Amino acid sequence: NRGVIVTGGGHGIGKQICLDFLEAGDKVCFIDIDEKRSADFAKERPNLFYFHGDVADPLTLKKFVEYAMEKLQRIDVLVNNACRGSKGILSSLLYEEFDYILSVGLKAPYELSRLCRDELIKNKGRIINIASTRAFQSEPDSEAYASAKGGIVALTHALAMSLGPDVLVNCIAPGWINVTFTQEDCAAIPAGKVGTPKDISNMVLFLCQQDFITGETIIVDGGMSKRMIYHGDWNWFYKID
Amino acid sequence: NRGVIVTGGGHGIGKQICLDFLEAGDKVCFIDIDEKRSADFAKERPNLFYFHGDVADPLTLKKFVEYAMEKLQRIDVLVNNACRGSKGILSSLLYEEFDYILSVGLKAPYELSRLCRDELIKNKGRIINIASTRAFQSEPDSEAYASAKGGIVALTHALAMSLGPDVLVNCIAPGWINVTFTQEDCAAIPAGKVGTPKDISNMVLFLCQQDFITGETIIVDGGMSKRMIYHGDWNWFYKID
Amino acid sequence: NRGVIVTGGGHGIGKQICLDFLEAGDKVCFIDIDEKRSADFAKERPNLFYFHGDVADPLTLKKFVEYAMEKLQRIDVLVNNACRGSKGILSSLLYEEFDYILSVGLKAPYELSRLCRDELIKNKGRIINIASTRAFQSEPDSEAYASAKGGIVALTHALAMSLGPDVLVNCIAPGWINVTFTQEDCAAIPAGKVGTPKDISNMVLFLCQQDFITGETIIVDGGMSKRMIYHGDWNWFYKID
Amino acid sequence: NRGVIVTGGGHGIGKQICLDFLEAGDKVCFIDIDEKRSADFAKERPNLFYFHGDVADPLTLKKFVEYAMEKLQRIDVLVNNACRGSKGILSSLLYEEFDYILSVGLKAPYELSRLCRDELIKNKGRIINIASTRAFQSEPDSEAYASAKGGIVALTHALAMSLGPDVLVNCIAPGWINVTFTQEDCAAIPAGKVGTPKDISNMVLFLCQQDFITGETIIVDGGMSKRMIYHGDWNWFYKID
Ligand SMILES: NC(=O)c1ccc[n+]([C@@H]2O[C@H](COP(=O)([O-])OP(=O)(O)OC[C@H]3O[C@@H](n4cnc5c(N)ncnc54)[C@H](O)[C@@H]3O)[C@@H](O)[C@H]2O)c1
Ligand SMILES: NC(=O)c1ccc[n+]([C@@H]2O[C@H](COP(=O)([O-])OP(=O)(O)OC[C@H]3O[C@@H](n4cnc5c(N)ncnc54)[C@H](O)[C@@H]3O)[C@@H](O)[C@H]2O)c1
Ligand SMILES: NC(=O)c1ccc[n+]([C@@H]2O[C@H](COP(=O)([O-])OP(=O)(O)OC[C@H]3O[C@@H](n4cnc5c(N)ncnc54)[C@H](O)[C@@H]3O)[C@@H](O)[C@H]2O)c1
Ligand SMILES: NC(=O)c1ccc[n+]([C@@H]2O[C@H](COP(=O)([O-])OP(=O)(O)OC[C@H]3O[C@@H](n4cnc5c(N)ncnc54)[C@H](O)[C@@H]3O)[C@@H](O)[C@H]2O)c1
Ligand code: NA
Ligand code: NA
Ligand code: NA
Ligand code: NA
Repeated sequence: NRGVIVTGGGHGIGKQICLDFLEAGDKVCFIDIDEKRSADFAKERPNLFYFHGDVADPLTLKKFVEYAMEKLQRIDVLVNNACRGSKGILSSLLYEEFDYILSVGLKAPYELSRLCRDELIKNKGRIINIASTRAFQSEPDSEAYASAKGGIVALTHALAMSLGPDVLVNCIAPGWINVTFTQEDCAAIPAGKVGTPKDISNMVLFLCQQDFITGETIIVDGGMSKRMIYHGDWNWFYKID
Repeated sequence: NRGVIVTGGGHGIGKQICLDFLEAGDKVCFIDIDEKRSADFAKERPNLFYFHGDVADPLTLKKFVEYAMEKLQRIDVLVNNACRGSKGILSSLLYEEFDYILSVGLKAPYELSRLCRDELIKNKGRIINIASTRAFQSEPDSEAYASAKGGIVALTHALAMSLGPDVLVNCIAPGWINVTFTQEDCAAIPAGKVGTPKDISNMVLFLCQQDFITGETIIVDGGMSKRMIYHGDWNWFYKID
Repeated sequence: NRGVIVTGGGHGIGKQICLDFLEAGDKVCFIDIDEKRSADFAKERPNLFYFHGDVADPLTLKKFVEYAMEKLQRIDVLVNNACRGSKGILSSLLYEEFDYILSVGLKAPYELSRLCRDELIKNKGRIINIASTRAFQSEPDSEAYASAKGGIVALTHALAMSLGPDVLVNCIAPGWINVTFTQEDCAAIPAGKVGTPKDISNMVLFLCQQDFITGETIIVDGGMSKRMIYHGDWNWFYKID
Repeated sequence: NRGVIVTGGGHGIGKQICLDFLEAGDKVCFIDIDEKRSADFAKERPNLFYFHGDVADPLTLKKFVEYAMEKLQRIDVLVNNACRGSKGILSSLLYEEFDYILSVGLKAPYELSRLCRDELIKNKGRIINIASTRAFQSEPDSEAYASAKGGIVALTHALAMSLGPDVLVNCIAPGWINVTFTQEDCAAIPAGKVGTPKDISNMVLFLCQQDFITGETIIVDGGMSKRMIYHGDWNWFYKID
């Protein structure tokens, strides 16, 4: 049926997204840097193809898409999911390392969209970007991650406006998703549980099926970002170390 | 097997929401001010119950919930959908009429949530509020509608933080939904079509089934609000009369 | 040389706003429900006029504007500041009391803007609404306050789009402003202090002097709403009781 | 008094910011790629120092800050203003060119903040980032610009959270600022005029003086982004070419 490409499909959120599309009857090709885990994931699942590589490398991206077109023969959906968090200004994270985070989290989604532009337009496809609530609020020392995620939230509406009406483009901003808890861990989140990869993949598949939502970023974080918190009020306390 | 209550269920978005829950196998009780249309809607649909009334009147809201509990015996989902458009400051909309808009669009959602509080908590239920993209951008002379819609967007995260983790509460902000077009009408929307009630009801039922989204407002407007528009650029033109 | 009207001008933020305009050389007329405090405030300040009344009552609003036009002879600036905190769904806040909060925080700003419409247009004036960060995030049991504040944020862009280019209309959303602290109280706020009325009045007078900002809401909360908080991380802890 | 560094200070917004700080009695060092214009700007203004260079180059950034410390002897304010727009996915903008835009608009602000971190903390300074309303809405073919601007909006709250309470960090998102008009050009903007560099520099200096605003992005666009626009309504028309 559909040809689907996923970045970072070897584990966590990306893995569950791959499974969901497989279950929906589609063929899936994913890129990931973790060779062993990804190869196991693809083993004995004929409709799941793995490409070993780093999305930070533009040359690797083109080879990936070429490989995907060979295995899928069509691209209907691009899921931009790859990313690894890091530190920031308090750690004095170096320029080159800040850059690498942008390469993985921001340049890759653009370049993949660019490589797949004509195919997605022809197939009237979908692009789904995975961001984070870190695009909107910050903990200290999160500069690189925030920059990449802020960037991808904006890239989402840019792509939506460039590629509409043929391609619809949306973004999901997850909160705490368990990809590996005390009663405080769970109670502190308004929805009262820690998120799961399925919470994200459900929204991915749903968004891909709609045709009147584009350019939007949807927050899936159990309500954490909506919780107003002041020290000493409603169960929350700041502790000076 | 859910008991579902919907406001403004006699037509348009509310009507489609009612049908979707019915199709899902739930029982639905809806209130609406348009009696003839609403009675026809309910006729020969045993699991669909109609209550005639104006949600602006608090007494009617209490009687409505009492009726619903009698017909449904349980309330699992509350959908706040009822609202009517209005004018504003340029029409010099009277105080009492501004108030009326607030009664329908803001007070009712709160009062219904309050009346159903214990029932929803007990049943681990859901609340879905229908707002509008008019909460975030305005045309001239829209003060009443904007105030009610802005209010309901905030009421959503307020209710979410009060009732979590037992009840999850979300909001959908529709753009242009045809509840009744030129080539320009459709082309001007990035998604390239005018919206339909099904676009909204799909999101309503999806949100009710999730358990890691709460307090959020999701924009469903074909990308219209994400489109940057300046006169003379990219096909848009301002015309002085 | 401006005629300025302020609601809730007898204390706290409103009071400081009044003083700032007086210092700027303007004449100020303010309404407030606290008579003794407000009379003292006005005493022996010839350019400061006090009108006793509850902004919840539409008749009082009209009489208030009439008084102001008699004392000021012209209205250049309207500052909607009056509001009182409340409870919500967990306290089962009654319908009539929820309504009252809306009367003070949402209906009054609209009605005052409506009463002053022609005067403000003629004078190329300004409207400044005081909201709260509670428009965007919630603590439990805050439904009434959230609804009014969310409403006023939207009312702001509605009024801006109706009255532009003649009248510019903006909103300030304060965080914690001391209108009356532990080491933790101050350290928990990223800016490292509790806010003061002057922090708000500075922005009020600044916004009135600009001519390229309209419809916006500016957050003045020492960065509190931008702080991502998860239990156990970066000095924050959730405590179950 | 204060030591101020500005990127892109040779023309437009950056130039006006430099002038404003000079007028305030501070010493200003600015980097710019346009040598002739920048040298003229600095000519015979003893407190204004020009450094020729491209902010895209990390080595140039370090030399710039070293030069600035030599001329100013202290850094109290960092204004991240440099940026040049480009195209995007419809032009199939190449990876390397997308990257360059990120280097100028996103990497530079981070690296400069990083280089000046200790100095700004010691001096309890300020960082002001210049973004754009393009961070929040898009015209077609704007991917690179959107990505950089979205990134810098998020970088702003990240820096604010990392460096508070010692350094406050804010962002201004300009709309149409004339740095070089028909009656439609002006009437189409709700505030009824095109923006000027002074509209931005006023906000820069104001923000630098506040101490209870941090992590915030302020929109200065004459209300354009708040205007709801649908084809055929309220003077706006989409034309299919
Ligand atoms: N997990 C969370 O709490 C959370 C929160 C917010 C956002 N996110 C976002 O979710 C997405 C997936 O993250 P996750 O939580 O599943 O992380 P994860 O580590 O569990 O999985 C990410 C996958 O991507 C792969 N990967 C990383 N860098 C790569 C590269 N350069 N080239 C190719 N493959 C690479 C990894 O091998 C891994 O399999 C990311 O974009 C992340 O920013 C996650
Ligand atoms: N249609 C759109 O383009 C659009 C856009 C944004 C938001 N919305 C929102 O969608 C919701 C549904 O509106 P719609 O577009 O379907 O309108 P609609 O006219 O098609 O239906 C609204 C229904 O509510 C009923 N109703 C109105 N006022 C009532 C009251 N006071 N008490 C009881 N019933 C009442 C009407 O009789 C009608 O059956 C509203 O909340 C509206 O604000 C719609
Ligand atoms: N103080 C904060 O931390 C904070 C935070 C967010 C928003 N705000 C907003 O700031 C504004 C001012 O509040 P404040 O903090 O200065 O409170 P405050 O108690 O210090 O002063 C409010 C003033 O308004 C008057 N008032 C209240 N209700 C009135 C009514 N119905 N009619 C006429 N006058 C009335 C009171 O007598 C008082 O003088 C309010 O709109 C409030 O919502 C304050
Ligand atoms: N002008 C607008 O309508 C508008 C709208 C939104 C955002 N902005 C933002 O305002 C800021 C300033 O833009 P402007 O409108 O003044 O543009 P401008 O072209 O008038 O001036 C930008 C200055 O930066 C310099 N510059 C560009 N690239 C550089 C580099 N790589 N290294 C060193 N110097 C460099 C240029 O020589 C120029 O003097 C930018 O960040 C831009 O994104 C402007
Ligand atoms: Na396989
Ligand atoms: Na029936
Ligand atoms: Na007096
Ligand atoms: Na000089």
